[PDB]
This record gives sequence, C-alpha cells and structure tokens, in this order.
Amino acid sequence: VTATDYDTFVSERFGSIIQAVQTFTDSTKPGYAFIAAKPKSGLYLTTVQREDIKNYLKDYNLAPITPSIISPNYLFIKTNLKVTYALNKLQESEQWLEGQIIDKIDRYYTEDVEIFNSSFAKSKMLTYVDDADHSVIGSSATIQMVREVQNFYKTPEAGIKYNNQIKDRSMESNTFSFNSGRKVVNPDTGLEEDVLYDVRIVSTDRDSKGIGKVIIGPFASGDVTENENIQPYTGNDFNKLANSDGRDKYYVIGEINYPADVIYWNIAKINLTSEKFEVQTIELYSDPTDDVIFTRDGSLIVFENDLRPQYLTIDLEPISQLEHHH
Amino acid sequence: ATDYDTFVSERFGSIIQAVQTFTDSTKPGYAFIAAKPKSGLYLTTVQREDIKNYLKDYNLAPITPSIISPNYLFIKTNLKVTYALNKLQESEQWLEGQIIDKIDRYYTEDVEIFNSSFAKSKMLTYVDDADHSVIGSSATIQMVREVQNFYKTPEAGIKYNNQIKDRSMESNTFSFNSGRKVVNPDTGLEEDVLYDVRIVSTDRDSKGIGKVIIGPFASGDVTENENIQPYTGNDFNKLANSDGRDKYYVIGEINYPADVIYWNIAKINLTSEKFEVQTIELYSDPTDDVIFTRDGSLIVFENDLRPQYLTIDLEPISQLEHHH
Repeated sequence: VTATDYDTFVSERFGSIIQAVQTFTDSTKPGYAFIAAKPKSGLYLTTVQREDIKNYLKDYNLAPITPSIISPNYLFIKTNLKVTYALNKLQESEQWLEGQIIDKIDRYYTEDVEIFNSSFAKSKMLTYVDDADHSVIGSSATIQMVREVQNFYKTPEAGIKYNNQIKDRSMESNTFSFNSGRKVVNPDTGLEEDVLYDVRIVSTDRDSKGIGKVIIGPFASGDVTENENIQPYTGNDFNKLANSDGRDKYYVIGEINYPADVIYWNIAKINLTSEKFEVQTIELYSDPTDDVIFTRDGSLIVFENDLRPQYLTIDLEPISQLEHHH
Repeated sequence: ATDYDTFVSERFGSIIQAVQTFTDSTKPGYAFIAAKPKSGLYLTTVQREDIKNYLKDYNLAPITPSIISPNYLFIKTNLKVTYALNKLQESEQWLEGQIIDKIDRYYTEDVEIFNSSFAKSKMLTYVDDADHSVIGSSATIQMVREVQNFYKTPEAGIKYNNQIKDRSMESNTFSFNSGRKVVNPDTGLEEDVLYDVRIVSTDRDSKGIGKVIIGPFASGDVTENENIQPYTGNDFNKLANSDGRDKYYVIGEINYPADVIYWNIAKINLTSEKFEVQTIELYSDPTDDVIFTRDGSLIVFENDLRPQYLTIDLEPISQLEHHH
C-alpha cells in the first residue's frame, strides 16, 4: 500500500518507458488510487488509450481499492517571450538563435521543472534564456497557465484546479464555434446552412467571498432560450470578446472558487446540446499571481515545444551597436 | 572618450570609477568629461578643481574640457521576491540585505559603465542568485531622471535615451505659492497658501506628440488671456486632492518617438520665485525591460543613498494553498 510503495512498484515493473510516478488519492473519489505517469518521452501514455496503460491496470497484489492509471494533469505555460540582442554580437541567424534559446528553455524545464511536486519560475527560466549568447542583452515574458480540457461541454464532477492562484477575470478559454440553428445568405450564395459565431468561456471578478461566475458568450437575442433560470448575465464584470458579428449576451454556467482553486461549468445549465458546438477539447488560460507556479498532485509543469509549439512565441529584437571607436 | 578619459583614469583611479568624454551637438566648441566617483555619486568641487588642474599639467591654453558629474538615469525598482520558509535560516531583514547586495554587484559589474545597459531580466537572475532559497522573483521598473532645474528644461531638452509609455512622464510634487492670505490665529495672522503641483505628460497625438502639462490650480492665481487657457483633455493623470482644484495648464511638449521633453513654466507667467523648490525628479515607465545609455548618461544603483528607488516585497512560502 502507500502511494510511495506503489510509485516504486511501477518505477520497476515498467521502469523502462516511464519517467515519473505520482500516486495520489482523490478525496472526492474514494477506493480509487490514482497513478500519474509521465511517458519519459512524449505526453500521454497510450494516447492510443491504454494499450500500454491497461497494462499497469494488470498489476495486482492486495486491497479493496482499485488502481486508475491516468496520464498526468498537465499545467502548460503560454509564454510570450520577447528576447532582445545586439545586431553585431550575433553571427548566425535569428532562426539559428531561436533554436538556441528554446534549447535552453528546454534545459531549464527538464532539469528543474518537469518533475512531480516540482515548480516553475519565470524569473528563473528567463535567466536560462538570457544565457544563450554573448548577446542576448535581456528578455521579457508574459505567461499564462494553460489547462487542456477534454469535453468542453462540462468540467469534471469535482471541478478543475490549477494548483495555483489566478487573478480576477484571468480565466478564459480559446474560442470555438457555436452553430446557431438559424440560416442566412450573402454574396449570391444561398442559405449557407446555419449561422455560426465564435463563442467562449470566461470568468468574472470574484464576489465578496472569493467567487465569480463562469460565463459563456456572446449570443443572439438570440440563439439561447431564456427561462426563470436561464437569463443573460446581469452585468459588466469581465472580459467580452470582439463582436465583429455585433453580438453580446452572455450566460452564467458555473463558477470559480478563487481561494479554493476550483472551476466548474456545465453547458447543460443553459440548454445547449454539444451538437451545437464544433469542438471537443478546449484550452483554459488564466494568468497567475504567482511569480512561482506549483505543480502538485498528479499535476506536472511540462515544456513540449515540438508537440506543443502553440505555447511559445518568441519575438526577437535586434539592437544597434554602441561605441565602436577607441 | 578614452583618449583623454583613460589618462585621467590613471592619475585618479582611486576615486573616479567611470570617465568618458563627449560633445554636445549644439554647445559647439565644448568638450565635457562625465566622471562618477567610485565613492558614491558626485565628485566634490575640490576633487573637481584638482582634476581640472591637470589640464594645465598637459599644456593646453584653449578653454579645456569641463569635468562634470554624469547624467544619471535611475531605475525605480519595485522588486518582489518569493522564498521558501523551510530553506531560509536568518531574518527577512537579513535576506533583503543579501539580495540588495546582489543587485549592486550586478550594477557595478555589468551596468555602471558608459553606454552599457540595464536589463531587468539579468538583475532578477542576480536576485534569484542571492540565496539557495530564493525560489523566484518578479519586478517592475520606472525611469528616473533627476532634474537640475524645475522651471524650464535645458535649452535643448531632456531625454531618457529610452522609449516611455503614454501619460507615463510625471514629476513629483512641489509647492506652488498662490499669494493669498489665509488669516489663521493658529499660526499668527497670515500664512501664504501653498498647494502641491506636479508636471505630467499626456497621450501621443496623430503624429507621436504629447503635451507637457502642469498640475492643479484655483482659477484666480493663474492669469488667463485668450491663448493661455486651462488645458482640457483628460488624456493624462490628475492627482489626489482635498481642495477644489482641477485647472491644469500647458507648457512644453513630449516628442514620444524622438524622446525629447521641453517645457518652460514661463509659458504661463509664473516666475521661479513662485515655487518653493529648485530641483525635481521626473519618472516614466519604459516601453521595454532593457534600458540604454548614450552620451554622458550613466545608469546606476546607489542604494544606501537613493534607497527610495528600491522596494522589496518578500513572500514566504511553505506548502501551500496560497501566495496571494
């Protein structure tokens, strides 16, 4: 028993295609012993869905509790890097240089951060970035935590957490398409099926107890049917998106507990069927109050640029030389 | 630069830590040498007359190089370091000391030098480096140019050698003296009412230009004739009041892209006499986190003597539902 004993158990019987193990138990889900497992190479163990994992299921000794071999709950860092260097000090291209900083940003992660109950610090990685040339003068960054959400429709039973604290309104997802039942025409073309607009999930400033709503919109006046319950969110209090289509009526569908660090929603709370949504997986961005981001239970801060390039933009800036004369 | 600076840097290496020459495009004919005491900030007028009197040593009859103290750019740093409770042995008061040293060691080595530059990203890695227990830091900077005369910018202008943001330029506050009597038996029979005032900049125009406007007044004590009339824009930062004061006026102007700042209080009929200061400090947010020096400007951390330009917030961590 004991998660620690189990972590080993697997750092042996598998200690081949596995880099790390976190055996934690969830207080919401009794009798279930959860086993986080980093593939040591990629991201998901049997993304093929357990052709390998299921194998770990197939390891049994004692107890009335049952294993649930999962892939680690990944925290991502959407970094907007802005390194600046000296035109002259540089001998190879900006292209070769990028491939030089991300070689470092990786060295940091995989040595200090990509570990269980281990953490990430922006200041500490920007030291690694700075440390890629004779110049390279300095560097800026703007990060957000990312949680990848399977089934956009609704969060888990027990909500999703970051293992970190975010700021008011900080929480927002990427946009996805909502197929309004309605139909419209332009450019000599026809019905064009059903009108679609870009819609998304955002949080609101916390109330006097640490608790804002999780709202979704915009909409039409519209494509969502209003009840005694279902009513457009009452007031400004968050981040609205570009109505290049003019729209705006958002609806409440959950809440963030900022202090408790839990976020729940369920689109079924209004009456939209997942059919009315193109997507399956979405991204949930928030920006921390943390100058240090903590991983934790089954959570793991990882940097996989190749397979997750989207989570890193590098904007370089070249600089004129100074005094060359003496 | 070094052609004559170096020498000097030999006969005086025991004081001066930074020497460079330059001309002023404009003050044609004049060559100045900025020098920073290793021992602080401003060389003393005796230290300065000695050093000037080696100019005779090396024979030159023409008026020959003015020695002078460097044009300092200061970084008002608002630092935040979060550290691990377990791994920190001594006092918080100690830790600060330990890092406020690191900052200086970075400044002395990589920054306090002519045309070398300050990189917030670097000094933070110095901060990180100060203890084995300093998990991670963050930081917010401002630029401080310390103005010799508040009343009017130099003939030419004042510049940061760096890009600031909109409304960003703002001096501190200085007492303006209206001229009215207060009639208060508390302190006799007459105090001469004097309310604070500052000089801020407004938003870039179509074309890159802002207006350098000057803090709140009470209608009467500034005379307006058509031309010189209250500024109206709300495109700047107004200040905390307790008084009925909301009349700001326009002098000079900021050329944001060419960073030049000229103003002249005279543009409103207010003699120096009217203000009880002679020196001020101009702040402003950089655009970037890498800031630069140029002709005779020097960036410097002199913290036991400019302590007002650093503040440290620590955040002790354990494990852990919370660090703000």
